[PDB]
Amino acid sequence: EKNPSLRMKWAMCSNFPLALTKGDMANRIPLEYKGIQLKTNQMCSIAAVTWWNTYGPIGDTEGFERVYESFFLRKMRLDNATWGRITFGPVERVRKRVLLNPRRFLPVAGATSAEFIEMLHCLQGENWRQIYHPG
Amino acid sequence: GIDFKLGQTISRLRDISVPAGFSNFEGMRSYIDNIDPKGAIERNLARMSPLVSVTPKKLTWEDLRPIGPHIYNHELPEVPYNAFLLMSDELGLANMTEGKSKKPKTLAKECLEKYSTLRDQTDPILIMKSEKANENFLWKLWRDCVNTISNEEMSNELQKTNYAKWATGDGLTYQKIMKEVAIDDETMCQEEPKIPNKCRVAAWVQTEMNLLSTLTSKRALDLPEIGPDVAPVEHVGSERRKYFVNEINYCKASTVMMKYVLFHTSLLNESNASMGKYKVIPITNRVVNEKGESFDMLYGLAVKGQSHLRGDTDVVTVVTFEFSSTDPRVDSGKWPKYTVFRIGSLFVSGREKSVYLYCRVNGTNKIQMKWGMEARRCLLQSMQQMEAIVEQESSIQGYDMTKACFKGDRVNSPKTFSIGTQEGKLVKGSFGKALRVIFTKCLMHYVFGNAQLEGFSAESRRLLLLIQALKDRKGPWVFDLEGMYSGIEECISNNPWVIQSAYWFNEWLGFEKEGSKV
Amino acid sequence: WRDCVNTISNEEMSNELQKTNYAKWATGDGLTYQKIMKEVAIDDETMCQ
Amino acid sequence: MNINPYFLFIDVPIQAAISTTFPYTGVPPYSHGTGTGYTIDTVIRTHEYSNKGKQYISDVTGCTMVDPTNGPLPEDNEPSAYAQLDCVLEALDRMDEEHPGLFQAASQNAMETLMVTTVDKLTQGRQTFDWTVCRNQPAATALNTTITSFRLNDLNGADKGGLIPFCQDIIDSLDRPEMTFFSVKNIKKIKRIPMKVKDKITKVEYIKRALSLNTMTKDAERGKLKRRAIATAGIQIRGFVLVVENLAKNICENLEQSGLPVGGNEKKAKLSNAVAKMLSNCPPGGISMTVTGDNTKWNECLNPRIFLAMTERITRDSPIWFRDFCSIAPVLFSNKIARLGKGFMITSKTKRLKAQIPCPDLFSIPLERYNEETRAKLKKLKPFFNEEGTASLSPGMMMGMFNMLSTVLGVAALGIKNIGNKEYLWDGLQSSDDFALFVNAKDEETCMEGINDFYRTCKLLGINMSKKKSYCNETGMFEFTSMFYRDGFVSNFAMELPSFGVAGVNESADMAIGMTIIKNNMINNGMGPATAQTAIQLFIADYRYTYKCHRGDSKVEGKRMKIIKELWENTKGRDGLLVADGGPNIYNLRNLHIPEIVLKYNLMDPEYKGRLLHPQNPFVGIKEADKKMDYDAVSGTHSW
Amino acid sequence: GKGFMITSKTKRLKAQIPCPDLFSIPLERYNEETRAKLKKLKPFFNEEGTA
Ligand SMILES: [Mg+2]
Ligand SMILES: [Mg+2]
Repeated sequence: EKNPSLRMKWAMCSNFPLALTKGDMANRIPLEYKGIQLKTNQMCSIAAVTWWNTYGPIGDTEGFERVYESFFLRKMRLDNATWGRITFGPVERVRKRVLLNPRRFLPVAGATSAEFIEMLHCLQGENWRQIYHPG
Repeated sequence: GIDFKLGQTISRLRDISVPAGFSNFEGMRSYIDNIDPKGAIERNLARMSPLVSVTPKKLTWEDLRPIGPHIYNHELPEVPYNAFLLMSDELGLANMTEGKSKKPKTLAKECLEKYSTLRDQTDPILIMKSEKANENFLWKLWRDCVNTISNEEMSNELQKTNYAKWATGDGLTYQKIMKEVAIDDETMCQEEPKIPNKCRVAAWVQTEMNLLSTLTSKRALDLPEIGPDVAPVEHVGSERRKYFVNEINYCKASTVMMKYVLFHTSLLNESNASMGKYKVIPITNRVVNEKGESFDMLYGLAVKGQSHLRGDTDVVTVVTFEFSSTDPRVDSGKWPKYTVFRIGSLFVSGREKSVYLYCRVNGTNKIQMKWGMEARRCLLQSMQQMEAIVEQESSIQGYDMTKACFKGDRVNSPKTFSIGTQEGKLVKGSFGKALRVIFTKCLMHYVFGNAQLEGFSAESRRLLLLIQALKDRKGPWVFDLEGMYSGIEECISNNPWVIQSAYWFNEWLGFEKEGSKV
Repeated sequence: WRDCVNTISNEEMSNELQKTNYAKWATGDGLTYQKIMKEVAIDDETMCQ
Repeated sequence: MNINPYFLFIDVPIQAAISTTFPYTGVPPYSHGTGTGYTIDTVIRTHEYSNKGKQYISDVTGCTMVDPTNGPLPEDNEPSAYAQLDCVLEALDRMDEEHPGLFQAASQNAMETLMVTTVDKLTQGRQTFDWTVCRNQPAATALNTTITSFRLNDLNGADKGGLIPFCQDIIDSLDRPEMTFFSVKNIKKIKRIPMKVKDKITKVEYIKRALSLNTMTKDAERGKLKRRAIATAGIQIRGFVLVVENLAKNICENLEQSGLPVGGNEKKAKLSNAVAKMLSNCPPGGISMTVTGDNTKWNECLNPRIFLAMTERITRDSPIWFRDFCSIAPVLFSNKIARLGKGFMITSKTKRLKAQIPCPDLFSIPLERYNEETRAKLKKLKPFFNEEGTASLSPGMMMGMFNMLSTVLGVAALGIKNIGNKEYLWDGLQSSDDFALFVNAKDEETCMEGINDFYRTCKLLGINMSKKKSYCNETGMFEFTSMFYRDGFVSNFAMELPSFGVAGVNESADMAIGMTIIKNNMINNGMGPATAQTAIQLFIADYRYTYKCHRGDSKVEGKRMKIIKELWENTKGRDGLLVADGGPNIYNLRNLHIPEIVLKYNLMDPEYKGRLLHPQNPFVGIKEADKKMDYDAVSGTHSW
Repeated sequence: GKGFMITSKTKRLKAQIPCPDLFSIPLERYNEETRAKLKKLKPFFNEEGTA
């Protein structure tokens, strides 16, 4: 099909649209859960996924943060940041090559460090301006 | 190094693919590499005939003339109603519900159960059949939907499946034969194209514009929540949103838009699930009034017949039976495509009112169903405007003008815009009325959209920008004007919105002319 | 006629015509009316004896 | 009281409300039925603008060719393809003089990229015409099929790495007396099964197949009452086309007038810079006028022969091997062949019969059995018709084939800047078939002469501008690349915001890809906060419906909904639940750049996070989502 | 007997009206002779396809 969304809409309602791997971890999912056919004897149903996050073994998560420091760094930069007032007057933005994350030509009126660019969407505006300080 | 040798065939093509005056590529290559031109353009321009030129003419208010004068001709027929579903004449059987989401088949059965007089009506009182619609076919098909919807089974498949093959006109399809027979057969010839009829303005298009931009007691637009707002930008964005939704939630256009989206969604789900079978697809909606009570509204049933075609542009017959309370005899010229029966009556508020049933055989493709699901972006289109309008005001004065624009403040009167006319006198209206008019205008672009509306809107844009230049005294010039008008006018054939839009453009142009004179 | 001559002249022991699909329309056998349900015909006011 | 929506323009500029004037909420007008007719008008129209050239018979293919280049100068205002070679070279010479060393720098840079380029690059693109099956197949599928068939004919070089040997054999393949390849044969076994078969064709047949362009109808096109034809070429011309487009792109990138390579939010800057510069250069007391331009039949009047000249001029100082390589694509376009649609439909109403006459058998039926428009179309098509169902299309171009090169030609006409040393100076912007022209002169009358001189000057280069679609006014308000400028305010309101729906890959990803598009729209298209906020709401509604993951407090019934509701009660911390797991949506404007998995890590309960983030879970294009766009996502059970 | 046969020339359709349903359609849809025959037969026509 030439539209991924519609192909996905039709795929979602199918009985078993998910492809399941073979292993012991794949055998701990019940064949049927209160009527719903989670799997077949491999093909998988989205209900089987929902069961996994609901009932199943609690896997360990110790190196997840270390693997994903960049994203968690973004989250804490947002959380620890502070917000000022908002200026509604016209703004003058100078086109510059800026770095999105810690490159593209964007209109920026103020700090051009990657910390501000990552949030630029919520700071600049045609007829408004906001003061932001990354954490 | 690199030795990119050329073959015998490629070289021969290169030799013969040279501009006139060169025998081979080598002659062309040498000429470009050595000969230098130092005024070839000037020589040619002098040598060129003077008959070719932009022939520019200054544009003046007198130069501009009404677009499509033929829409005022009274000999042409009134442009008929050709939208997929009734918009302002719609009637929806309301069934108060706690709020639980149920399958459309169960919703239809309960709504029809509440109105047993209409469900059980077996004797049809034909009011008018369009030109060729079979009253017996349409009614027998309709009773099939009611029986199938009200049966105890959980499937919406029509129970006949053989009467429907001919009631829907599916069986009256030409049979394909091998090419050789057709080449031999002398009576087989290509058909002429179906030229669209030229029509004149209709008073029903204006009425829909008037009625569908008004506020109602029912709001059908419910949207998902978003995360908490911790920044001033989020708060002002929420404040602008709250003002926008509050003014568009209860407009009749919003309820109409959701009904179109839900129906085309159900149509597309059935289209993939069902290929060579006939199904009844309730025309339903979910509404909530001011008090917060939720109702299930049934606007009719539709027979989505067969399909048997995978692709983008492949007609799927759809026969729609839609409830309504408007007498087709009041405006005969508006319903020359609908076979409408009088099926009963009801007391909306203690006053008796007839309930007609508009029947019609239609067709649709997969893309139209897909883009029907995508009629909620009219919400995005309508809003992007007031954001700009409110933003522009905020630039003039610091503090947010959302409250001032919509309701006013200490130092600014509420904003007003010209919305319409009465007795030839321009009328003003609040920002809410303009917002609803903008939303309704966007919706009609989707509902009445086709190749004619794309051409008119794109071609008329040039005239609109010319008028803007005239207003600013920029002294616009047009190299030709009749050609520009002809391109715009060629798209005014039978589309209700385009014909009405032409009438509105002429009206606005005259007002601009009078304003210019002063 | 050409199909008949070719069929007769061939070495096969059958008198079957080769181009059956073409012969379906050449003889006019394909132009036969389609029988429908008596109910649909009763409802169709354009069907007359 | 009758509501007139146009009255909103009385109290607002048309540019500000221009968005509502565009019907982008409706169905894009699609093509219904055969596109064979439309392709025929393109051929008739293309030759109608070049019938005054020289008509001869191509010896390589036997087709009837038409060459309007260097032909008689136009006598009327109809479109004309009679571009004068000397004038084109003069414009290029002026172009090179204004940017010394640009042609050399682009040629050297293009070559360096060509040397490093590999065959895998050709797999990037759109549907391509596969000569083996005479159909349309993806670039990767066509490249493999061509590679395998070249092996059969002993043509090697594809395996050799670099694109040069692969492109070398393609030329060599044009000389083989016969070509052997794998063909899909549908044998009836009742069942029909397609198999491979070793098919062989003659040299002339392969030549035609290599030069052929499959033709369909331009569907989903917005803003036109009538459809057109969109063509795609085969693999034989792809590789050569990529290099030439690279060559044109390098030149265009260094041009101030050019706006085609520029993309994103830089378009508004380009519009502002050009108008500011022209106003400053305006003479004291003079008048600066701007022409909102538009070219009609832009592709049907451009000649591949001219592009061959431009490639020669651009590569003036380069090795002959590269000059030959850069001159191949124009050569394969001057001798192109247009495959015509899929035939016509002829019906008998009395017999209730219909049949499809294929293109090879178009003239096997008397013309009296076609309607008037088709009858006239076929009468004019006969001279250029081939017995195999194709039509020879030597003159003109096909839209989208040479876009960068076409812009270079357009910019060259803008660089003339004057004619006859008259008292005016013109400049503008160019992007493919769209242009805007600014003229500065002491008075309006002299400005019109400059526009008229520009109109005539363009006619000499094969560039036709539509008088019907073009208008002029004082500088400060104009339109370019479908963007409206007025008194320093740009109102780009023609791009359609993409349907804010799931990208249809998976749960965690789609949430990541979705939230990325809204953020980009804020940054690039100036999407406001409120409209950005609502775009989030609409997507979430679509996201929950498609994925059957509504809020746990919702009364939706479904297979996964029952499990979602069970999880909602079981989980102590609801705020940590993912949206796909029936969790609340916490996305807002400030947080459109963090994956939801990372967002809810702190709020996620220890059990839920362990289950979702099990290192070895049974359920587990990550970089780019199929145009390639990157999205930030976290691996997890939802990444099935 | 079997009944009559009514056909649509333009639609190229045919259908056999059985004896019980002879009068189920207006007599104007029968040819002249059959129309007169049915008009005369009506008094003696039983509602089962028998006279
Ligand atoms: Mg363009
Ligand atoms: Mg333009």
